[PDB]
Amino acid sequence: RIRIRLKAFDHRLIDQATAEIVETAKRTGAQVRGPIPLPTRKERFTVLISPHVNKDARDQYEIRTHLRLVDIVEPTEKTVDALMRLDLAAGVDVQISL
Amino acid sequence: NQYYGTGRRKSSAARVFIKPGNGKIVINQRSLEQYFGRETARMVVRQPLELVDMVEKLDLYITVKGGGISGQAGAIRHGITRALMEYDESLRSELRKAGFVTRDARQVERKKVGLRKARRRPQFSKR
Amino acid sequence: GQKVHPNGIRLGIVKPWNSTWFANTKEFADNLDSDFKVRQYLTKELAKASVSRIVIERPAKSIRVTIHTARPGIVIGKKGEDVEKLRKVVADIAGVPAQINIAEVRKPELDAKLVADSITSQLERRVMFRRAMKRAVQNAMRLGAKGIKVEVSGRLGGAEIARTEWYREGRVPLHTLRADIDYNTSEAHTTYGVIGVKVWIFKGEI
Amino acid sequence: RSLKKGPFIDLHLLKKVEKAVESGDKKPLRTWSRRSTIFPNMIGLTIAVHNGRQHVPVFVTDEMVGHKLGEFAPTRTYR
Amino acid sequence: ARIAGINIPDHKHAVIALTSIYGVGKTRSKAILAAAGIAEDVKISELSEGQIDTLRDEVAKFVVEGDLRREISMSIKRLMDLGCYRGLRHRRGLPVRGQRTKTNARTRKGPRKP
Amino acid sequence: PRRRVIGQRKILPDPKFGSELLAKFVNILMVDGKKSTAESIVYSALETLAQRSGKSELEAFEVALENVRPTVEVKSRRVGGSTYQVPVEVRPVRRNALAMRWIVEAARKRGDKSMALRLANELSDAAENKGTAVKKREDVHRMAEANKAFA
Amino acid sequence: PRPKTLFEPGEMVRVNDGPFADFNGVVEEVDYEKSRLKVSVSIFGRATPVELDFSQVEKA
Amino acid sequence: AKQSMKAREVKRVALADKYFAKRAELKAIISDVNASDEDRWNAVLKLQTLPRDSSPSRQRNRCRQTGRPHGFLRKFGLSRIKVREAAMRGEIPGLKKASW
RNA sequence: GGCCGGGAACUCAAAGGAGACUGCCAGUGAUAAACUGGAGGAAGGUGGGGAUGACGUCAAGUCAUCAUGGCCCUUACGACCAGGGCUACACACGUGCUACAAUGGCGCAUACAAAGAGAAGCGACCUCGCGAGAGCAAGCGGACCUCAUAAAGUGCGUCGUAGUCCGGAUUGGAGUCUGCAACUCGACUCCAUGAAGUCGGAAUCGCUAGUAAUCGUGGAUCAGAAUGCCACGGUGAAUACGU
Repeated sequence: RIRIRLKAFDHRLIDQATAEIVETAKRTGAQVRGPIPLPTRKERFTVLISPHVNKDARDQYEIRTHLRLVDIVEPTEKTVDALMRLDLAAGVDVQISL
Repeated sequence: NQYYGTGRRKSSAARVFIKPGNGKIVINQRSLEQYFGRETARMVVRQPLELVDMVEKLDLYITVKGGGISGQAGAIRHGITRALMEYDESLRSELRKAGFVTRDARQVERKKVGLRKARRRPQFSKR
Repeated sequence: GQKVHPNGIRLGIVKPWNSTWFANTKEFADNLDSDFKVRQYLTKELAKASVSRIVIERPAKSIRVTIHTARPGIVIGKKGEDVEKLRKVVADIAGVPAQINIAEVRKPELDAKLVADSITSQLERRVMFRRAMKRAVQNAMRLGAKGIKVEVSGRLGGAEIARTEWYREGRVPLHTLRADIDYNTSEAHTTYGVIGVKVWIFKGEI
Repeated sequence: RSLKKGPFIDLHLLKKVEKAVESGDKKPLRTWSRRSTIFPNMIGLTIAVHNGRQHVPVFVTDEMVGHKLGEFAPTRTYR
Repeated sequence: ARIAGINIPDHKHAVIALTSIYGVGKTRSKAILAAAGIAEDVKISELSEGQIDTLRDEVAKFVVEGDLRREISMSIKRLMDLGCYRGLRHRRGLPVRGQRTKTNARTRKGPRKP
Repeated sequence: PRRRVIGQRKILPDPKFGSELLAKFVNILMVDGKKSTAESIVYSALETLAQRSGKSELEAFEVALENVRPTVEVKSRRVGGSTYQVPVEVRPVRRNALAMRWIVEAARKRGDKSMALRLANELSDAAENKGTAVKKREDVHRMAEANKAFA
Repeated sequence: PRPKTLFEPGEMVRVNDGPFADFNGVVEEVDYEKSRLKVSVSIFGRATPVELDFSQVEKA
Repeated sequence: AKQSMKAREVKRVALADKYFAKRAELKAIISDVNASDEDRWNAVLKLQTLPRDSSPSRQRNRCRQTGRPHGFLRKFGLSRIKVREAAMRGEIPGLKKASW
């Protein structure tokens, strides 16, 4: 019932983030349902590049988005205790919905 | 008996499952004559099965969603060719010989910039 | 209209991004606002400090700036008191404690930015630009970097008409995204115009 | 075509009407806002209304209940 | 046979017997025969005189062909009596809208003969 | 083509019976990507002939096309300095698909009441070779026999 | 409904129970029906939106 | 484009967020479905004394550096070349060229 | 009501990789290169597509994204605010949207997508309004909530080639929503009207397969304002004899 949502862009940096928070919870609480992912999220935007003319130069960029949900099974007073002010992933948005 | 198949024709996802003995053609709780018994290509739900005998011997409870009408009508023959696995010794050889296991990726052609419907060029004369 | 950056097509797959932190669309603004104008004030003072890249990674309710120079002895100045002077002029601007990472390079002369402002640091007084480049180009060639194509722009030689030329030495990947090549650009505004510079220095591969 | 719950008049276009009933025909009045409407309490008003160059004299009828000054104070000049 | 004086149901459905009348269109033509209770797929061969006087009181409520001809002309004559923007803009032969009238305004400009 | 000589891909056959012959008429009679509506009125057009005659369905229509197979047409071949039309011996295999183009426009012209009927009498008169769709065929043969020069 | 129980949007609160004890934060969302306050704690910088009861946190 | 048009927005953001960012009942709800006496007409009479520049209809989402009116995007708050100005030098996280 | 258990089979969800290279077989050909058939496979020859635009030409465009040498204004060409104009009109072209009907206009019954947006905002039910939508109000800073009832299709019919029950411009009347403000100058819904035109000359534009074609929708902008545009999805060809 306790949810740990993690919100970022790339799967190449969140992949060490789902490893650090299931194993450090295992040493203290050992009560988790496993990481259940979310569909990858795409924000594509075509933009004009020529400074004053020519509505043909549209280059596609995208700010990509990814979400992964940990969902520990039991409200443990040891998992949250050891992993309160602790998150390896840098430049990340953690959502510890208790 | 209780064995699996898979068809994914044009963004349409299927869940195929084979049954022997009884004969009925049910397509996701829908009957044979009501849902598709007047729609065109009611044979494409049974297409490869002329050489075998199934109408009296095999019943199929088929569930396909998504995509389109013909895509759900195409996945049902694409899914059954991954679901002819019980007599696959007498089925896998012909279904490549009749090319029936193939996916036929006539995909969505993505919109290139400028190319109107991704291949269509705007009208440009000599001036 | 030519010459796309191999930088922007290769960020992340081989070379890390110049900013990495999450934000919502609503706090996309205030995170963005701090980044430009203090790097503006960073490039005002650490212009002579020989810096290579400034990646700013500011987590939710936090900010860290990874300054990548080669002479931090003039950045810390003496006893590191000037590092806090970078910190006191940024804390009351963004309103968040902005910690500063001056993570240096051991090798200054194998950097795309330093060779760019090298000619620009000596462009003010009229130099034969070829030998000025040639020196740095040869130095960067023999020091291990296997490829270089180096650019200058403006009105070279006190000229009036348009002039640009490049000096090819080694490998230049622009159709192979796997290999490792950087690029930067600065400018020289003086009593005769803007005399500009690009570079493409190749490091390696997988 | 805006709202049944209310039209709009400027407050300066408001008290020009209240001074009208008490005093009377002296001079053609002057305004700027062509987007203030006409209510039935302004009959016979000789308002000259700014087109953007000068002021164009307008007379009031009582069909003008949801109708603006600028139908009678135009701007576009053609030949 | 005799609706609004001269206008005739020409041998067709009773639903399109009413829409042929000037002054009545999409949902009033459905409203007339539904208030008459007669089905829409029926013909003038079935519609007899015993309902057409029941039709006459039903159409006695609104404005009719020659009658609607007057007030729309009366309104634009009042618009001419205003002599205003929309007063002038009719008789010039130019369309009165927020129309891109610079090229494609051919309703008031007419055919491209001279 | 220029050098990359390609054939033609396969023809999606009739669902009623596995005939590649019938489908090549279904594809051209279809317009605008709508095969589902166009096949039924094609199938109803099969039910215009199979009760008018009552003989077959694979032979009752083949006789309507085999009696109107143009043994030759015209095209422009370069042998000098201008425009000349040369009589070209069509393949049996090519007589078929270029005959149906004459017939599918016959469904367009001569509007009788409706598309099912607008195709109906036009496919009917083609079986006896006196139809107007047959008429535009041999006036090309009037042109084709007027220059029979090449052997 | 009183102070902590009457949690408002954006109102800062105080946590004194669980690992989030000794921490302050704001209640972005409130749930009187579920008797739960949606407040996040500034843990290692990133706000840690967690649900705390009125008695689990104090009005600040 | 011009420092004066960028001098408009600092005046625009100021007096609008004096009234029309926080005080919304006096400008929106007070002429909803109530009686058509002239007291809610008196409510919009007070709406004339305030600056009409302070309305949120004035809102021109501008480039924060150079102030370009057309060709805008709200997801960065920037002009249409500034999103490339961070795409090619990496000043925005996750902003990758869509290689699809 | 997959709604409540149960399950880890399975669709889907998302990661690190496995998978394709003319590897193998035969003819031909200079034992080479190499084309293309035979095989199995998910795919067969760069499997479909995108991204990457060499040296360079037009000394092609932009000083109005920004920078910047000279030049001039620097009691003005700089600055401020309240209206108009950019929305002007005999005529011409360009690129788009709509019909010129029956494979159709219309009414009822019923079928099936992927992509994505969302907080001084997006809006489930409920009450009424011909309708459009107003008031009231959950959920939801999001695979859970909403937007969002996708249409052509199909079935029963209904009408029979007429400027027509085709078509939608124009214009008058009455309003819905936005917002200081809808005259000049918004959009939409509805009431009323219903002109041109029944495949368009020389000439010329697109296209090698889910392409063509037709039907439907979301999004960026944004108080409001798309037939534009960038993306998605539905059904589904002809023909490349030859240079």
